[PDB]
Amino acid sequence: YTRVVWCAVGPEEQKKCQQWSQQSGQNVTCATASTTDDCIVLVLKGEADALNLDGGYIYTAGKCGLVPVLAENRKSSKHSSLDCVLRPTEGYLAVAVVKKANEGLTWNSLKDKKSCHTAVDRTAGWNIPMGLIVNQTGSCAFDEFFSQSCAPGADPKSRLCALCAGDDQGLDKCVPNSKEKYYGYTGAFRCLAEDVGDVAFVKNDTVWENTNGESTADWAKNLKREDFRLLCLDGTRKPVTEAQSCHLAVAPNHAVVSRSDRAAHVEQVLLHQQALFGKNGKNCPDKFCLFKSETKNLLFNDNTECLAKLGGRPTYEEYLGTEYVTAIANLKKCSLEACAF
Ligand SMILES: *[C@@H]1O[C@H](CO)[C@@H](O[C@@H]2O[C@H](CO)[C@@H](O[C@H]3O[C@H](CO)[C@@H](O[C@@H]4O[C@H](CO)[C@@H](O)[C@H](O)[C@@H]4O)[C@H](O)[C@@H]3O)[C@H](O)[C@H]2NC(C)=O)[C@H](O)[C@H]1NC(C)=O
Ligand SMILES: *[C@H]1O[C@H](CO)[C@@H](O[C@@H]2O[C@H](CO)[C@@H](O[C@@H]3O[C@H](CO)[C@@H](O)[C@H](O)[C@@H]3O)[C@H](O)[C@H]2NC(C)=O)[C@H](O)[C@H]1NC(C)=O
Ligand SMILES: *[C@@H]1O[C@H](CO)[C@@H](O)[C@H](O)[C@H]1NC(C)=O
Ligand SMILES: OC1[C@@H](O)OC[C@H](O)[C@H]1O
Ligand SMILES: [Fe+3]
Ligand SMILES: [Zn+2]
Ligand SMILES: [Zn+2]
Repeated sequence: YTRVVWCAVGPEEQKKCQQWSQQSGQNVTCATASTTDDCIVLVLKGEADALNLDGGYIYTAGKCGLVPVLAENRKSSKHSSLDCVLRPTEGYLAVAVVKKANEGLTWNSLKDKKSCHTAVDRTAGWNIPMGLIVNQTGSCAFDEFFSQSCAPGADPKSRLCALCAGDDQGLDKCVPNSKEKYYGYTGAFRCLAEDVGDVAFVKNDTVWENTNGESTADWAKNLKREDFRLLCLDGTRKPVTEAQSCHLAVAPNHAVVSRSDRAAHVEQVLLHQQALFGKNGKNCPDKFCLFKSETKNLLFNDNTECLAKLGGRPTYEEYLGTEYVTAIANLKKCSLEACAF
């Protein structure tokens, strides 16, 4: 009962979880699902306790009663005096990236180019970029804006899945979990890295993390930031250092969600867990680090300083904010009081 059940999405996270489970003398245990949605279901049922989510899935979750608990927080130059765990969360920039070498490509010349998405329903990989394209286009036929794409979660037999590749054998094509080569921030960015697609929808941290020898993965080894460009809304191309003035929007940090009749207990065990395998714990670098997955953002993003406390005891709408909630609303009608299960 001081014991928490985590929901691991996919085989790779199942493995980083069972590892965490050992180091905890099992104050943590794992449930496994092949997709984030099933993970949400397991939690509803009470068969699992929590998982960390991109704001896109939180929205879904909140309709079915789960609640924000703790948020991922990364390093800041403002809000420095404050400890991490109490520090306000800053959010992240949803950017759109292209290869510099690919001149002329602009936000205005994207109809029919090739896209790389983190997955369906996520914030920077989907709901932000598609909400805009649907919204400037007057259409809902957004499945027809990109001749070809990789968008984990969409129907395999569709064009949206044409650009994806499955694990080592080209099995599990387009599944919305890391087993897919082009799944999530890094997959999506590799997708452009290797010139599979013309554009990629990821967060800003992603470009910086896999370039100029930061990633050490063989596909990111020789990647050099200057070879990339951000596409702005005013149809302009700025270096990746201008993220602040050339972003599509800022997004709510991913966060741990749970059931309300559970929140308090997930929180308590977690801060303790965080104190031990977190950024400066009795056992991170020696025995086990909760935020190290090796450039693969397994369970938590790899750039998490710590899981922060919230503040006003958010209800997800507030946690996600009225801007974002609407962006998601006008978009899902193209498919409002709800759940989704
Ligand atoms: C886009 O997203 C990127 C990725 O998150 C942001 O870039 C990072 O910004 C941080 C603060 O804004 C930089 O962080 C600090 O803390 C570290 C150490 O505590 C400092 O130094 C390290 O020094 C060694 C030796 O040179 C190197 O290994 C490291 O690369 C680092 O330089 C650093 O001085 C700073 O005080 C962080 O370094 C930086 N990360 C990278 C890879 O550049 C970026 O701000 C964000 N942009 C926007 C507009 O939001
Ligand atoms: C494209 O679809 C709609 C069309 O407008 C966009 O939503 C609009 O977003 C703005 C800002 O969220 C809303 O304005 C707000 O009004 C409220 C009162 O309702 C006020 O409290 C706020 O201060 C703010 O000014 C506007 O009402 C809203 N309209 C609708 C119908 O949602 C949507 O965001 C667009 N999608 C994207 C991705 O840009
Ligand atoms: C297991 O939980 C109890 C309660 O906090 C605690 O005594 C102990 O530190 C935990 N063990 C580990 C390895 O976290
Ligand atoms: O709910 C909100 C919040 O908590 O932060 C500022 C926002 O703009 C908003 O919509
Ligand atoms: Fe995200
Ligand atoms: Zn802005
Ligand atoms: Zn409130």
